[PDB]
Amino acid sequence: AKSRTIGIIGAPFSKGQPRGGVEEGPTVLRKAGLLEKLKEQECDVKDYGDLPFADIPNDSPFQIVKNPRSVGKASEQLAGKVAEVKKNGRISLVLGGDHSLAIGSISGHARVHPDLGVIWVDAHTDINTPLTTTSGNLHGQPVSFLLKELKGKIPDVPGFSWVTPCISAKDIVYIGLRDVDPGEHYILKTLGIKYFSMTEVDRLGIGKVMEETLSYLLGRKKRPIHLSFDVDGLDPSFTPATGTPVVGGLTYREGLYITEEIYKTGLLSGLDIMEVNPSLGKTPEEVTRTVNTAVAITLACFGLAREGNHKPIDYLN
Amino acid sequence: AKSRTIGIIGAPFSKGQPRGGVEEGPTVLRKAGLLEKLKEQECDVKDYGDLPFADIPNDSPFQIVKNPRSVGKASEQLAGKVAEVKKNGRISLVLGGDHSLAIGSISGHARVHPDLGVIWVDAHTDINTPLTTTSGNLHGQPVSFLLKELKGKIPDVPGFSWVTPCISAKDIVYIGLRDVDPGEHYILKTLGIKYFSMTEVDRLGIGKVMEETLSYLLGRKKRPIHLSFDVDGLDPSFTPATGTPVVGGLTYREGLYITEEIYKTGLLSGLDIMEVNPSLGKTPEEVTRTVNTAVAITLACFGLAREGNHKPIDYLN
Amino acid sequence: EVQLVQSGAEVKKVKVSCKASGYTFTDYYMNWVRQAPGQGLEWIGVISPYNGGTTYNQKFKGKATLTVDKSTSTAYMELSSTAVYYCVYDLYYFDYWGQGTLVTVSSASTKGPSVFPLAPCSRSTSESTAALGCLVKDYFPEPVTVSWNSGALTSGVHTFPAVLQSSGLYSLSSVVTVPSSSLGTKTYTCNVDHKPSNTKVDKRVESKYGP
Amino acid sequence: EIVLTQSPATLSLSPGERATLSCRASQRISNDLHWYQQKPGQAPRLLIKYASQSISGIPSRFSGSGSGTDFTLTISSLEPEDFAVYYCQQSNSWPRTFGGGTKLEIKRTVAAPSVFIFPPSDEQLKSGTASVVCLLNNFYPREAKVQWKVDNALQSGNSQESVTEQDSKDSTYSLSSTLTLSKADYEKHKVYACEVTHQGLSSPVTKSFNRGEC
Ligand SMILES: [Mn+2]
Ligand SMILES: [Mn+2]
Repeated sequence: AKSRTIGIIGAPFSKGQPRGGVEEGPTVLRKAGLLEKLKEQECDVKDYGDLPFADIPNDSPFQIVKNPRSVGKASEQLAGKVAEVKKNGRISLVLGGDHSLAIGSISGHARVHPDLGVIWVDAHTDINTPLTTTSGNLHGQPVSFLLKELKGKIPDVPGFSWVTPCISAKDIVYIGLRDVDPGEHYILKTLGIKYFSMTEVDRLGIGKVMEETLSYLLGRKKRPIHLSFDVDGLDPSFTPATGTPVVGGLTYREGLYITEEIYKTGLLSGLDIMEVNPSLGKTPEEVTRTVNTAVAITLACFGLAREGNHKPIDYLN
Repeated sequence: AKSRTIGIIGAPFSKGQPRGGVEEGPTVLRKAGLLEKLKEQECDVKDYGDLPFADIPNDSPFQIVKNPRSVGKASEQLAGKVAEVKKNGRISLVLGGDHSLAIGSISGHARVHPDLGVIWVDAHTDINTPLTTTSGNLHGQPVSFLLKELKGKIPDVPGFSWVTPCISAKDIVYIGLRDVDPGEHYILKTLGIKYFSMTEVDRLGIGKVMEETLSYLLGRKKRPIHLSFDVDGLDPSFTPATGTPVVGGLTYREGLYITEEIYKTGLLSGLDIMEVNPSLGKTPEEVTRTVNTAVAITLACFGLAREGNHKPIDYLN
Repeated sequence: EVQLVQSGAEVKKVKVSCKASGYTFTDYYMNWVRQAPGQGLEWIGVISPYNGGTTYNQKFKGKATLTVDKSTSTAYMELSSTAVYYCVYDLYYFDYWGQGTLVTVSSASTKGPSVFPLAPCSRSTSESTAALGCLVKDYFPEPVTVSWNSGALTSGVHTFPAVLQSSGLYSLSSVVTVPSSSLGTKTYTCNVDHKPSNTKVDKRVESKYGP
Repeated sequence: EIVLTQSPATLSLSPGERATLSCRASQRISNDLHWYQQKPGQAPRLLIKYASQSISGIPSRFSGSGSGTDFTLTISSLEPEDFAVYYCQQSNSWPRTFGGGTKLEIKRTVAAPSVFIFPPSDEQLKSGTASVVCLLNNFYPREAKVQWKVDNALQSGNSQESVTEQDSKDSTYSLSSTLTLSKADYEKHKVYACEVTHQGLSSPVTKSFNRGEC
């Protein structure tokens, strides 16, 4: 159909973060079986392979910002590939990797669709500017490059010359913030970016939260929604095998509800799954839980309802 | 500020309960680091040390009521110290110990502020009168000494001559009742005390529950709210290392929401954390979970929002 | 204060004591931690004194087994077949460090050294302040104790650490001194005393009928 | 399992000004690590509760900073007895990772090693082995290269090396490489040169001798 017409793009990348092992995102999410689990319901699945990310050896950092050029080249290659598969009119399922690739993921998506909306589901805001970071790990800094309101606040980081800020502050919605830097909270209050932290979720109920989110985005105009999703935004009981587990997160049921509502919009346009680290499972069963969780999230983004589905023929035959 | 101006009072006490080990409440909560975690945000932290609780050797009990005089002396010393640090205009953060010390904690608080309200967060009502108890452990009996409506229903227990009932039955709110005696349920229905047991929480959602709570208390008049908090009122998945773990309790998220709403009132006046037993952790990891949970609860009572905080200067410099 | 007694140094090709003393037991948590020689610190586990709550390291749950002896305030960490070991209290902190317990993962047998020195009287070729030193070779276990002329010569003493042979796990040390050339009628005897083998070695070296 | 990165691996600094260190975490542990002062041959000694607070009179110079991954240890009043292998250690995540070692050393100047080679003894020739010991003595820093030449043949794998700690007296080091050969390969050659490449030496000094010379 229009929805569940998928381009799958892996991105085995880790240099935006310290803990080596999130390169085994695409390896694991394909070896667990994701393409297969899509293809039962009417999913025009087309892989586009893992991207051959290069290795710049002299990745000389900025002051705090570490590994800038490899990340910039990576997201540029990713932005080209994502815009390419949106030229095919598919839904750019990207999985990585880390949040640094979401720069290119939303950049190439905005090349094709300039009027998109981002639902950035993450335990963190990831809105660190290069000035306001403390680690300089770039998975803490994707959002700062895409906001047009932070133009001038962004130093010209080497490798990010191709980057253009693409969305407005009033078009991005956070769901599930529970670990926010003081700079991040200051910018988040500064730009007036609509967020739904765990406070508001506990206040409203996830039904009310999703309803207000879709009213905030699509209540003016039907526009292609780019859900981008961290797996640490869920509570780490369900997803232990990820980079920054922060307790008191979203339950599995709530995340499934989020995905089901976004599917029932039908304006889902590009899906990003990041921060899956199989090297952080204390047992491989923990990795199994994290991966089955993320796969169920992705499948529920493409029609797999917990109430179930049926192909539209009479089953009383 | 007015809020987050803290007097910290430890109370290493156990004689109101059988299971020895809740004397290591203050030891653990200070060695886990609580003063430190306060002082980043603008917390005028002043410890007042653990109280030197005496040891009456001939603690001859009442009929069912066990160890009365040591508890009475303990809460008298505590009531003096708490009223003393409320003379400093601080917020009397008290941690113990058990619920028997909440007698003195609310008594000395009521000495300074007679118009307070109690949010008693516990799995139990703790409203056993000395007649209606079965254990006679005094952590089951703090509330009965403070209700003015139970005057005449309270025998003169040796050690509690200094005790005066201080609140009315319409000024106290229970949140999270899931283990209630027949006598306790009878008194709770008898006095018409507003309570939000787990039934009402599952009905309403914790946002609606907190809203109705603050409307029930502060909807008439702004008055200093004394939150007192059991750690077993949470579900024992999050807090295993406590005295009476009762399954089907509040989640971590909901308790964080409770504390954040009570902070945003700005009328928090005295906080009590009881029943932390590190000797009940089957692993020390369980103790670590219980203590980090309780510390996160306390920090969320003093400005630490899950959405995050920022000191009010421009971070874009 | 909180003071500890650890025991003890062992050689295995395995229980380790940690005696609590000076305070009230069941108030602080026995926390084991090791340090590989010349390396960082590797946390092991935490047991409560109330019960044997394990919570070991992921990597150390097999080799290391902590046990509790809550009657007499010692505690024990046992091992199955290379580092120094420590027991600390106050699990959030680490302030109550023990003695230090070296265990070797070893197969070597206890042997005295074989010193092959050179102690010329600073008349090798022409140098005024020329050096000399002993070659403390092939001993086990640690350590050797070397003194120059029963510890008389103390200046210029440079004891080198025991570099361990890949040959027979018999480590090697060398202690050197720099006397002057106007000391030709002075022998200098390194007095190597490998006490766990109870061997006492005294040396000097002469010339070879020079000019 | 949060990797604590100590960005100064080792460091040499004079008795003098501030010596601020850094333990950068892998996550936001949010002001939940400690600081340690493992002196050589000693059990470690805790310095800091939680990026602050100066435990039990640890004297005057060990302030830290938090909030919320870049965790520092300032040494404001350097106090050159404090030259010890420092460690950071997280608290509130399992399992309890440490740092790596942040060795503070003494800075003085670059000094040349007084190089002293030693033949294997005739006693060692009465053992069937041959260990050639070439000293490097009273130099700075540790950055040195010993190259063995056996009738001018660059060999390796037969030599074991030994580094002294930095002296309290003159802040120097003392090296020796122990070129351990068999008796047979010893007798095959005479010219036993010890090419010493160190910063105090302008040229790589080859300290040589012959078999049966001295
Ligand atoms: Mn994230
Ligand atoms: Mn209770």
